[PDB]
Amino acid sequence: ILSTASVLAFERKLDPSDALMSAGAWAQRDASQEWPAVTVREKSVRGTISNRLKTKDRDPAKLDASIQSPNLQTVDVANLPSDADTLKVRFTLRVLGGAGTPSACNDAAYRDKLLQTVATYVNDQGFAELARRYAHNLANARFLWRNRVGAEAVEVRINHIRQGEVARAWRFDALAIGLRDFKADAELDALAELIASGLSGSGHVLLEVVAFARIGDGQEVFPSQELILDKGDKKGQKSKTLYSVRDAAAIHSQKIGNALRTIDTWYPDEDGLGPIAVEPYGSVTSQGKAYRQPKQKLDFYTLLDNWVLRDEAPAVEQQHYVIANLIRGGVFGEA
Amino acid sequence: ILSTASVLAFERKLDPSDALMSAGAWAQRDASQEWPAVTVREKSVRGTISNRLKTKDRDPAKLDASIQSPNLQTVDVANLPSDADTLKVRFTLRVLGGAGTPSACNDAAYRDKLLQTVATYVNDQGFAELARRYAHNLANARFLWRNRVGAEAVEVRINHIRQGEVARAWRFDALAIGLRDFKADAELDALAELIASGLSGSGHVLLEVVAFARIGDGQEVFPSQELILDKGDKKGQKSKTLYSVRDAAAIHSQKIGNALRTIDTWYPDEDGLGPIAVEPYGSVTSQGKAYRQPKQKLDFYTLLDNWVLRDEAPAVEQQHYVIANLIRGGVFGEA
Amino acid sequence: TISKTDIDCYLQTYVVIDPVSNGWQWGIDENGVGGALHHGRVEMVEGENGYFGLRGATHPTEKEAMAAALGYLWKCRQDLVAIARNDAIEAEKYRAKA
Amino acid sequence: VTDPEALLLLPRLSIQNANAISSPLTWGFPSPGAFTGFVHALQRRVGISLDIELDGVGIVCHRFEAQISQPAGKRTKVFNLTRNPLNRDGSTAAIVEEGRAHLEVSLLLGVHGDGLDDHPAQEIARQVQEQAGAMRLAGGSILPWCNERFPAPNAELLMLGGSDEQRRKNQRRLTRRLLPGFALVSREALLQQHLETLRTTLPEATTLDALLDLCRINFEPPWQVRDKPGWLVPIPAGYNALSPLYLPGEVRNARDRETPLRFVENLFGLGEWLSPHRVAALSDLLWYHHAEPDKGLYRWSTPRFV
Repeated sequence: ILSTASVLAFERKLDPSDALMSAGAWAQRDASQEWPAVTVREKSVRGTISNRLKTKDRDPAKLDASIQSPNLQTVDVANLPSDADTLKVRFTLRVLGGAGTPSACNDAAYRDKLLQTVATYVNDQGFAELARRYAHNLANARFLWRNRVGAEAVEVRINHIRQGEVARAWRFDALAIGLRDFKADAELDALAELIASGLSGSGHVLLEVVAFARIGDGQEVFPSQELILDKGDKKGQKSKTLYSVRDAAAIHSQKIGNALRTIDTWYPDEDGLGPIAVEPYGSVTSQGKAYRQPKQKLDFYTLLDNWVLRDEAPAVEQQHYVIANLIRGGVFGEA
Repeated sequence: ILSTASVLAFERKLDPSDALMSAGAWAQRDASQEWPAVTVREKSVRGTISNRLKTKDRDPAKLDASIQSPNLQTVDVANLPSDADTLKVRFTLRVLGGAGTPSACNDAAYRDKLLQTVATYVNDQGFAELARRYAHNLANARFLWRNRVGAEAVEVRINHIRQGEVARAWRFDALAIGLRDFKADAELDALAELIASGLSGSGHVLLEVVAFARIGDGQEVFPSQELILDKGDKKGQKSKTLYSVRDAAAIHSQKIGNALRTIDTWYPDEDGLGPIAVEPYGSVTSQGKAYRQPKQKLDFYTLLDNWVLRDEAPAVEQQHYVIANLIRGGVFGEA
Repeated sequence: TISKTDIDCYLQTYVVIDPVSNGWQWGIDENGVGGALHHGRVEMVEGENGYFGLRGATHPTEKEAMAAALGYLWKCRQDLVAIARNDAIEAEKYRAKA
Repeated sequence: VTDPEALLLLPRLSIQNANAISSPLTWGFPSPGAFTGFVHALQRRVGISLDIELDGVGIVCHRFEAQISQPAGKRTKVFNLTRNPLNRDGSTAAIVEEGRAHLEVSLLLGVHGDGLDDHPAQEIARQVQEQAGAMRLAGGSILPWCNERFPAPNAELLMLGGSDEQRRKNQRRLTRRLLPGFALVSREALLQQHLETLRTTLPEATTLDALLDLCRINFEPPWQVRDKPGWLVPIPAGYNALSPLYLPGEVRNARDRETPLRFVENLFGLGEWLSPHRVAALSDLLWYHHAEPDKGLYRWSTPRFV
């Protein structure tokens, strides 16, 4: 009858690291291996209230008394130095391969059918579209999240690392390569064939992705943000904590992985908003909206269940989405 | 009539220690005695929901409202340093000897028949296949569990430790020695004769096993995972802890021992699924299955109860499995 | 033949269901009086980052916080379960008598 | 009864095996009859020579440890006992369960008389403490403080103040000295008004049931426990007559044949353990006797509390 396996855990292909951000100057990007790290430091902020009032707090004497006792905070802040305008964000990406094989699966007949379905996909169309879009999200520095939104010039250098050194070095202009069109190129196709052979298992692919962003001297850079402890007084609050591995600001690894996954231009809603990150019930956190809702038949789960259990193979776009979720990994399964 | 002993406790032979993982750079593996440890640090994660819904939570307004409040965790994560591409997993292993003698056994006639049965095995065919497969699971770095799957180059160094120092030093290429074929070698057979002299009680064997793995600069290593307390909120949740002995990530000793016991290529299902760990009712919990189910006459208990009580010795593979369970240890016997 | 809910009858005095603004967070009263103000030795616990409150998840309803409390008491703390067992046995003998 | 002219403070006295069984219904801290009888024995032994009248005691209890144990699988407690000598035939004697408790109380004694003038204050304070060191307080020996950091001395506070600010000042000076404990008073008006409330709730109520209602922790449906004002313990507040008054040489096997004997029975009232700075006058909170022997009703309380 082939019901769904009760547990299905897929390991994560495309493992990035914590993206260490350091600083320096443009035209000395080629000597950027002794560049001093962007350090997370503290500063004390004070604001009046700016939030909406709920018609109980709109008394003018109460509003004046509320702005007379303001909230005093400390925030973790990371800036470039006042003699450095280029932010170097460096991580390493390891494309693993063996995407359809689960890390845990009860129903062995389901595992055989799922491996047969993914192998049917790879033989019909290998990881060529997916690797083209992953190579784009490396090529345009989408992993620079807010460090990219006002940068004068972004340049991404991607180095394929063999036995100990660079086997093949790419160098991209991340502002000519946009954040929304997965166009064709000559070097992006070479990087895409590399990531394609990595996802197929045909080779060890360890990339070193280094991105340089002309922001400006002293400007704020944006490492990934932690969550807070909140035990003491509201003056020493520590309202914002920033990530740092060892006295050096850093973006979390899964933030880089989410920006790499932003390949999904196939959702049923409009293409004017661009690609979203490949998630089951494909959801963007900022917009608060789950595209690929299960009411439409286009989430990861009804597509995977129609493809594997009852052989309703979707369109080539939706099965690109399904195999992108299998590359993404997860805990898919009931209780 | 020789009924089974109601208590039967075998002490564990092949005692490993906890596997201390430190980090550093390749091509100075030979100066890796002062390599800095891998430390288990915390990072914050936020994600939307990706698990399956149960047809009651498939309202689109409810799905959007649930992804507007995504779950906040902190997870223990262990990474290599950002200037180190090699993970050194180091433990020591003691091979004891006296495999058939139980540590607790009521029926002295059963204990006499069991010792005679095991001694008949060792006289007929010693610990020569078992030690060969244990030497393989040391030689291929199977104890590197998920630190091995994307590793560029793995090398295992096993040192026999006599009165104070290395009496005999091996060095293996753990990717040439596969994870599924127990082939033959000239150095693997010397390690097999050493583990055989340990398991037979003819000599004290203590091996210091070191395995290096080219992972990449700053990539994620995977120590063994603890279980958590679950006493508070769901934002500072601490949803994942990792094992560490003293500010230094580690794999549990029973995980290393479970990798070393993965010698069982004799289970009645298909051997193209590879070796499994030697357990009574031989079960991989990740695949949710029990090979050697008791209906087929091939679990540890019906084989032992036919070998000792009624003297129906099985084939040599199944008695290799039985003696591998006695080397494994366990609490056998009813109530 | 003393059932489980008759043991829960005397085990429920060992829990305390404190009201928070989100929901109901259960706890454990070591003196067995439901977290009384004077005679109540409530068990407070140390968590991850400065957590000093009741051991217990913030549940939406009291019916589920009390159920998680009883499940914790049945899984882990079997001395209070033996207290409630002997209380239930003495109650059954009392109704056999009076 | 009569107001104290001075207020003597015996400091923290360590009692090693005091009677934990206060009464047939209550255990714990010993009865206030023990302390009032101790202060009458202090009057009887040293007060008739200093020409003073030690009357009224305030009980503080800095430290309390009962020699109890909680048995396994039981919610309640039992008493740790002593092993008595054998019989004349060599068998173990029948065990009589007595509760022992290690106290650390400090007593405020009401002192009034003409001996306050004839003697210094520290002299009569030292004399009643050196007499109390050879005594016992609820059946337990008063540990006499050898070779610690310093011995706790006395202070006889003359309650006659020249000004009300000086009087409040040295009430504060004494309250700070007897602070880590909890003064034990008698709240019988609270017991009677709780009985009246319970009688408006349900008719035919006894104040034994109202006393129990102040003792329990009541669970209330919407669940919440019923809060209480204070600690509100049950104490034995004296005795009630069972027999008519027998003549001195008439009853058999009395203590002395010169005192009228009368079989009595406990009278359980309500107490309240409160801290000593909640009273704002330490010349209150002193436990006196009230006999009225023609009716029975031999009892102790602290009048002039509120």
